[PDB]
Amino acid sequence: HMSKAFDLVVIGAGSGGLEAGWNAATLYGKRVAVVDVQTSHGPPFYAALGGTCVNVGCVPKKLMVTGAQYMDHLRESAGFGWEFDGSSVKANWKKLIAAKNEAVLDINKSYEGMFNDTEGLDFFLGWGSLESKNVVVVRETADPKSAVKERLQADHILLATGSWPQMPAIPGIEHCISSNEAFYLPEPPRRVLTVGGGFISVEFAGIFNAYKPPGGKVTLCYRNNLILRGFDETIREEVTKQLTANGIEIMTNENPAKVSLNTDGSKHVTFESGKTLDVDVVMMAIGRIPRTNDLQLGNVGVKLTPKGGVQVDEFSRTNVPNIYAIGDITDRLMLTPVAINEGAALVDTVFGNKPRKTDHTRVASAVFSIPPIGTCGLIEEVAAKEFEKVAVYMSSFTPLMHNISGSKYKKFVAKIVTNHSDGTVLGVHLLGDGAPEIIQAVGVCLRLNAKISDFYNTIGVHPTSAEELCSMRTPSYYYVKGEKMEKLP
Amino acid sequence: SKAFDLVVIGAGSGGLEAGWNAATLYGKRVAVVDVQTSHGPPFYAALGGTCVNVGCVPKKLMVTGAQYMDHLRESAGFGWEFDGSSVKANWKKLIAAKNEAVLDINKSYEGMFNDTEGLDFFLGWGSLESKNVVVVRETADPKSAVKERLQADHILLATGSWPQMPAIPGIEHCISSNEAFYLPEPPRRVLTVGGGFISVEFAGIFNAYKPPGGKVTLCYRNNLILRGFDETIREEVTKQLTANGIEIMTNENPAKVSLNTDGSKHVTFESGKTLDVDVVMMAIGRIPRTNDLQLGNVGVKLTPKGGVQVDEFSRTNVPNIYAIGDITDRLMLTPVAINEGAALVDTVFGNKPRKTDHTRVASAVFSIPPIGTCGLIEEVAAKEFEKVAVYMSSFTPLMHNISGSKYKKFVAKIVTNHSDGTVLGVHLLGDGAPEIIQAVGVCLRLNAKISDFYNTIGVHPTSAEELCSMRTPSYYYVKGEKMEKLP
Ligand SMILES: Cc1cc2nc3c(=O)[nH]c(=O)nc-3n(C[C@H](O)[C@H](O)[C@H](O)COP(=O)(O)OP(=O)(O)OC[C@H]3O[C@@H](n4cnc5c(N)ncnc54)[C@H](O)[C@@H]3O)c2cc1C
Ligand SMILES: Cc1cc2nc3c(=O)[nH]c(=O)nc-3n(C[C@H](O)[C@H](O)[C@H](O)COP(=O)(O)OP(=O)(O)OC[C@H]3O[C@@H](n4cnc5c(N)ncnc54)[C@H](O)[C@@H]3O)c2cc1C
Ligand SMILES: CN1CCN(C(=O)Nc2ccccc2)CC1
Ligand SMILES: CN1CCN(C(=O)Nc2ccccc2)CC1
Ligand SMILES: [Br-]
Ligand SMILES: [Br-]
Ligand SMILES: [Br-]
Ligand SMILES: [Br-]
Repeated sequence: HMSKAFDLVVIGAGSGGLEAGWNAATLYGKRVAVVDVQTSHGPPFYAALGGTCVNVGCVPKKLMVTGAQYMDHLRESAGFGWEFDGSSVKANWKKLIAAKNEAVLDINKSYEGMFNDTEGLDFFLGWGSLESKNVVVVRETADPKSAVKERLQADHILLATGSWPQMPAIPGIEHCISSNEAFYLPEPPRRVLTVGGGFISVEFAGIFNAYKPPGGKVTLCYRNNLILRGFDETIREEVTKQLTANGIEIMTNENPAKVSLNTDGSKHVTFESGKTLDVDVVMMAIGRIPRTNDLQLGNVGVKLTPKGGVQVDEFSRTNVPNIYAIGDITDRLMLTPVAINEGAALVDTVFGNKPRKTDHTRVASAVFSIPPIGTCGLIEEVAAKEFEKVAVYMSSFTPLMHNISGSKYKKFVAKIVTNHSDGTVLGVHLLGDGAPEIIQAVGVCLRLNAKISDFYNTIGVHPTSAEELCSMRTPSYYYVKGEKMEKLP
Repeated sequence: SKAFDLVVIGAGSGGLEAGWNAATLYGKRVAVVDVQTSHGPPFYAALGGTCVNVGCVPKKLMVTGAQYMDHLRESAGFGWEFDGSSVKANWKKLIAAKNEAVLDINKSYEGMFNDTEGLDFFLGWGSLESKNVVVVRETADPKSAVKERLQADHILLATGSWPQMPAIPGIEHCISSNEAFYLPEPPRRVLTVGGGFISVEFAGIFNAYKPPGGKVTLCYRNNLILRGFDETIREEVTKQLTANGIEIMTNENPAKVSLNTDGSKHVTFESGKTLDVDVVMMAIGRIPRTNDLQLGNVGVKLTPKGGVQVDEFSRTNVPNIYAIGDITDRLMLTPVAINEGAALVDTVFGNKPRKTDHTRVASAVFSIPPIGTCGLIEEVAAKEFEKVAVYMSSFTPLMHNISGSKYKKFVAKIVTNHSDGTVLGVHLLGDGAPEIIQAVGVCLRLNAKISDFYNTIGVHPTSAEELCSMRTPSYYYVKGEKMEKLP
């Protein structure tokens, strides 16, 4: 049996790796091999062909949040005249999980067929690692002593293996799960603790809250004072209130110290403070770390950053000339469309004689909390460090429909942050139904260097939430040399 | 007799914007006239305007209510179980909640008048007595009792529009959207007449709240509903309305309506076909509301179509008399009337002329599912530009393969000047489309090109990211003719 040779070998058939591989083969006629550890979703390795987003990430979690939203819809419908037997309502988690599994598997199968049909784009099943500057080895397991399935000669090598959940080293950590296992729970937990203040903890808190059996309770804990670091602070505070209003208990300034099993098999959590909580599931969502351990990067000398991700320049190049890295493995912005963009730019540069680097600024993104967040660009306290004068335009109100629905706690927040010296829009931050859909074209605006006057001159679409972005002409307040104040001096 | 800088006839979308801005931003003395202080019969529109009282605001609440018919059925695919036989749609509860919200807005505008210096409200019917005198009378009759005589340096006509009713035998047994907002019971069988957004939106409202055995029919005299919107979307919304149980009768037009002994209506179409319904709602158009203004007293000129004629700065032919909003018979949208009112006041009472831009105005249809659009449709672009490219994406979103509403294709189209990539129009059909389109309207004011969309990083997973995923045209227009490939 002989080794096979390629222009490009991609380790990791995920969001970025598949974009790079497909573009290299179909746009530029190169011979490409792509390596992944599993052909469809789930245990044992969870991620698989298609990547983390497709298998245990954006795609299934969005379907599950959509399912969770129906708890709100069913209740809110009564204000509009809908009547039905409320005591008959049940949330069948097994049906949700089965429908999600079938959708993800359909995507898996379609990716499998792309490889069969596409000239110069081949898929190899196994664990990829670096043997030398121009040889990728594919083994049966992540153990470098496991059997060799293939050796792939490569002129160019792309590392795109993504990330993995981080688990804290506390006694009893073996009684806990991550988001990977959450996607496959046989039954919805009656009592669950989600640990972490980031988007995965918050999103799963919403999902469990809707599907919990009778008498259930969802608790989210976070070790610092206010969840969702990195997002607009008004929105951080409001999401906390609206989660609380829908029955989720938020424990800030708390952190698990150990976990043990009660005699009935439930989990007994003791926090560093000495508080205790009995739950049926502990889901850790305290961060994700780049997946570099299994690549054997020492064999070729690829440098990692202090944080632990592959060091890259603006063109995704490592310190080894023909070896590149994109996506979560670079430990920067961990978003699927950023990995895809980096992959396309890399391939245009290397094989297309059209150099291009990814712009990591002004990236629009969302949190599918209930209600959701959409954001693009800088938060005001960051802007205040860079610009002498910052203006903040802010509208916050319960929309009229939620005065009828009964969910009066659902305040919509729209904020625009500007460089007041010239009006340029530095960031836009939204909380409320539709926010992830509204924010997409906002990203186009910011890439075109829109000013606040460009928004205000635009005629609103009425009645919408989005029109609030086009009706703000006077700052709510300012930052002058870093200092917050209602008026300029 | 009382003296004012500005007298506004019509306390509506544009008239309230103009009056409030004149008083608070320019310190002027302002009087505003309307015929009713709160919503509903007998005059329907009132303080706040058509949008507030019998327009955008209440109809959006009722469309939201109607969407729950879809949400309840679609929840099942995501594991929600309940007793489907127990579901019923209480129209009376919907109407009462709508009435309370509108009334709250009416009261809010009252207090705005009580709280604002130099801004006064007068109840009654305004007309032009002379070039600088506005008379307020008890009724629309120009011989009813005078209540006020208002002299004005400047007069603003802002009386809006009114439903058009065809001259057919039995038209008196039909209603318009005005009465639809106040029906005591949801009609079991209803015919909505017209192909425009009001007919389409009410068809979806009635379809969700109809009692058992009910049926909604929409008829339209030409071949395809929603003229002026993107053709792909006109066809798809036809298909998706049909998929939800609405009967679309194209190339049909009522010729007469008669009374049945049980109180229902017998409609006879020009083709000879007949249909018995409980309610016939006419939504074939709205026309400028000019008859009660006595424009003959001063000589304000109308267009052949019946709008008050204006220049780009909303000026009539009579100096110091202006017109904005639906009475000018242009774009009949609330945000446009607001923009015109503010531009007018900035011009007259400030030192910077401003004119409203009527191009690239984003708008929506709250059909189920809804439409969002901004800018030119491809056949209008093809007449103005030598080379037009159309970028098209149309698919059923993954969630609706699970929900069971597989008919709900999302449609996204981008129309460009292919000579330089400039985006000329964007057209959307699907959940969230009115919200997605708003910032697209900002993009078109930054001369966005298709590559500006495609080079922007998407937000995933959303429907909106489709707008940033389209690189290659689906087809073209060259010198006005449609073709798949360039020549
Ligand atoms: C729960 C969750 C929700 C998320 N939601 C969103 C969202 O809504 N929006 C968003 O933009 N992002 C979201 N993300 C992030 C998104 O999933 C990642 O940013 C994106 O998938 C990273 O792409 P990538 O190409 O770096 O790697 P991935 O898509 O992770 O692909 C890496 C692949 O490498 C394979 N692999 C690993 N090691 C090896 C090896 N040695 N040999 C061969 N193959 C290997 C893995 O099996 C995997 O398939 C979410 C993530 C999670 C965990
Ligand atoms: C069913 C329906 C739905 C709509 N939905 C939308 C939508 O979703 N979005 C949108 O943008 N637009 C919508 N519109 C259009 C919108 O309502 C109008 O464009 C807007 O209200 C017109 O503003 P205006 O200032 O011209 O007049 P209006 O807001 O109509 O106000 C005119 C006022 O003048 C008063 N008046 C009339 N004659 C006299 C007189 N002689 N003396 C004193 N007062 C008088 C009337 O009582 C009324 O209050 C809708 C319209 C309808 C009918
Ligand atoms: C221009 N916008 C209009 C909407 N809006 C509100 O204040 N709305 C509102 C609705 C119901 C109760 C309270 C407030 C913000 C400004
Ligand atoms: C970039 N987009 C992604 C979405 N998309 C689809 O076709 N969606 C789809 C729907 C159901 C099953 C499979 C795919 C168009 C292209
Ligand atoms: Br279950
Ligand atoms: Br401005
Ligand atoms: Br018609
Ligand atoms: Br037609």
